[PDB]
Amino acid sequence: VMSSPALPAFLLCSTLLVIKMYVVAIITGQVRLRKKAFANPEDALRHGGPQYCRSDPDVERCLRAHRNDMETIYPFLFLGFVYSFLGPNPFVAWMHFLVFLVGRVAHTVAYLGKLRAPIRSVTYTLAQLPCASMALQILWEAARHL
Amino acid sequence: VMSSPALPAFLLCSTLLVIKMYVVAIITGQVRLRKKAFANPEDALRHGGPQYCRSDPDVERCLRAHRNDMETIYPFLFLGFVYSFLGPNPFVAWMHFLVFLVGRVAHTVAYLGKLRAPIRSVTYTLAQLPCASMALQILWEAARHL
Amino acid sequence: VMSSPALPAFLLCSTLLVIKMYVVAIITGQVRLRKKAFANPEDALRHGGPQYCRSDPDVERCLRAHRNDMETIYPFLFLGFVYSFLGPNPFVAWMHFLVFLVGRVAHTVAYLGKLRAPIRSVTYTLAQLPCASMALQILWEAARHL
Ligand SMILES: Fc1cccc(Cl)c1-c1nc(Br)c(-c2ccc(C#Cc3ccc(C(F)(F)F)cc3)nc2)[nH]1
Ligand SMILES: Fc1cccc(Cl)c1-c1nc(Br)c(-c2ccc(C#Cc3ccc(C(F)(F)F)cc3)nc2)[nH]1
Ligand SMILES: Fc1cccc(Cl)c1-c1nc(Br)c(-c2ccc(C#Cc3ccc(C(F)(F)F)cc3)nc2)[nH]1
Ligand SMILES: CCCCCCCCO[C@@H]1O[C@H](CO)[C@@H](O)[C@H](O)[C@H]1O
Ligand SMILES: CCCCCCCCO[C@@H]1O[C@H](CO)[C@@H](O)[C@H](O)[C@H]1O
Ligand SMILES: CCCCCCCCO[C@@H]1O[C@H](CO)[C@@H](O)[C@H](O)[C@H]1O
Ligand SMILES: CCCCCCCCO[C@@H]1O[C@H](CO)[C@@H](O)[C@H](O)[C@H]1O
Ligand SMILES: CCCCCCCCO[C@@H]1O[C@H](CO)[C@@H](O)[C@H](O)[C@H]1O
Ligand SMILES: CCCCCCCCO[C@@H]1O[C@H](CO)[C@@H](O)[C@H](O)[C@H]1O
Ligand SMILES: N[C@@H](CCC(=O)N[C@@H](CS)C(=O)NCC(=O)O)C(=O)O
Ligand SMILES: N[C@@H](CCC(=O)N[C@@H](CS)C(=O)NCC(=O)O)C(=O)O
Ligand SMILES: N[C@@H](CCC(=O)N[C@@H](CS)C(=O)NCC(=O)O)C(=O)O
Repeated sequence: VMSSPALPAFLLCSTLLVIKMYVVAIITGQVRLRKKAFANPEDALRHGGPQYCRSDPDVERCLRAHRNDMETIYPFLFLGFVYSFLGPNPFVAWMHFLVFLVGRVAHTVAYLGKLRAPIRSVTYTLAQLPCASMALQILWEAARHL
Repeated sequence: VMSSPALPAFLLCSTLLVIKMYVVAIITGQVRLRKKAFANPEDALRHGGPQYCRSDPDVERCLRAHRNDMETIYPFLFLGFVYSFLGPNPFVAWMHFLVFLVGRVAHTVAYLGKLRAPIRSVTYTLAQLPCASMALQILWEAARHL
Repeated sequence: VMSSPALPAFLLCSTLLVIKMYVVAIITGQVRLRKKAFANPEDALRHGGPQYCRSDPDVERCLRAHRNDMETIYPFLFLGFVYSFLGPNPFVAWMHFLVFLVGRVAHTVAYLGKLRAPIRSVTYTLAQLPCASMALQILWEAARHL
């Protein structure tokens, strides 16, 4: 973990976000059980009958939050890892990772909590900023080593 | 690949799981063709007419299996890679990777094979256990190097 | 970035593809706004009323393109990174990465541009070829170091 000064901070933030995604998955299952809304007939028959194989708006919302996480957190896992080895200023790197972590946690809260628009959208944009920044820096480093 | 004793086992299991995901993608395409159920009008017109731009329960099932793979296998690719470099006991590491591999292969079999509930759900939980374990260990390593 | 001769080319192609995914996300948002088709009631109420919480075929198409990217580009991020450290011929490695990059950019153009079938499908197959190749090579390297 000491292979570069920014790496521990990256690994802390990334792993917290992976755990946060696992939390969303758990919540999704709990909502399916509570609302009796299952995607598979075999699940529905286990949990009350075939009429419970149905969509539910809260379940769909959970799925959207989880999908948005996959669209954003997964690229961060790649970009942040690579960026950690490019010798960025440690404090600047810390700020990139912290902005992403705070933005993404806020995003899930805003999504699952049904907060008014554009609160969720703002948190999405906020978290994308450090990702865009890291992507550009990686582009320059890669291009210049060709 | 010899940069840490656990790494070869990790790379074997991870790559098999990526290949397994590719298999799911291939199956999905085959089901679309067999059931004549396409997501795009251009595809439908190529394969029999506009009435074949339609949903199908078997196609939707394939998509759910593939999505669940992305929700679980992708985090494993990150966590298992990092975990491999934290000097875990080689046999303990092997068991983490093997439980994930077996659990995930079983999950796809249970999903696509339409096995009774909660067989699929149990395999999901089983495979998440080593991921949770690795995530916590990474958290501790990262936090302590801050 | 100089830890292996193929790594800079990999990092260039991967980061361009991550940026390309961000472009798809931006396009998706623009289409939602233009077509007034939102997934969340809170979004719809901010942007004209509850009747705009609705599906739209162009939005759904954008989501499919983005999902297919996650199904293919994310595994490439893993496979290409590992493959870069296995000492492949630099030119051969370059060709693997370039075929994937060109295939995937073409895929998004074919998908969002609604090009006739099977143009999109061909680009998908084309880009999967270097991924399959890298996966097999990693399997052999991992297996032989067990
Ligand atoms: F585009 C959409 C498609 C579908 C559904 C919705 Cl709800 C929308 C949507 N409506 C609005 Br109004 C926004 C919006 C509004 C504002 C910002 C920012 C921002 C931002 C500005 C500055 C910073 C900072 F602090 F870094 F400088 C951060 C975020 N993002 C997004 N998005
Ligand atoms: F929650 C849901 C939401 C939607 C649809 C469904 Cl079908 C469900 C659902 N119904 C049941 Br009953 C389960 C369930 C039941 C059991 C276990 C375990 C487990 C487990 C226990 C011990 C181990 C071991 F071996 F490591 F100790 C492994 C797995 N997981 C899940 N899930
Ligand atoms: F299977 C489907 C399911 C759902 C919807 C659709 Cl639209 C389809 C589908 N219909 C056709 Br016809 C194809 C198709 C046709 C051709 C190739 C290739 C290829 C290929 C061959 C050689 C190379 C090369 F250059 F490397 F040698 C590359 C790609 N892929 C796919 N796919
Ligand atoms: C990491 C996971 C974060 C979970 C945050 C969940 C926030 C839920 O918050 C709740 O949401 C409800 C709407 O769903 C509202 O009715 C409640 O007022 C609100 O407290
Ligand atoms: C909303 C889209 C705006 C793009 C986000 C701004 C990203 C800024 O990113 C910056 O780019 C500079 C030039 O490449 C680099 O020198 C900096 O290191 C980098 O932080
Ligand atoms: C890695 C990919 C694993 C593919 C496992 C496919 C298991 C399919 O198995 C089949 O499923 C059918 C229901 O779909 C059942 O009707 C059949 O009895 C069963 O044999
Ligand atoms: C279903 C949710 C239960 C969580 C899964 C159990 C994970 C146990 O994981 C364990 O955690 C310990 C304390 O952090 C560590 O010392 C061990 O190395 C680790 O294996
Ligand atoms: C990286 C992102 C690539 C974006 C490529 C967008 C291609 C859009 O291309 C447009 O598509 C329309 C159908 O949607 C057609 O009607 C137009 O003829 C075509 O120019
Ligand atoms: C459409 C499915 C066809 C599979 C794609 C072909 C992948 C070829 O991949 C090749 O495999 C050889 C044997 O493992 C290796 O020696 C080569 O290094 C590798 O490039
Ligand atoms: N797949 C996204 C692409 C754009 C995006 O990520 N938008 C942000 C800001 S509005 C978001 O929070 N989307 C909600 C979601 O993905 O469900 C979508 O459909 O909205
Ligand atoms: N996205 C998941 C979140 C929870 C989850 O992954 N559940 C496991 C155990 S029930 C599963 O196999 N889900 C089936 C699926 O994702 O389609 C869901 O909708 O179920
Ligand atoms: N999830 C895919 C699995 C197979 C696949 O990726 N097919 C390619 C070639 S036809 C594709 O472009 N799919 C379009 C899509 O994923 O929406 C699907 O439903 O089609």
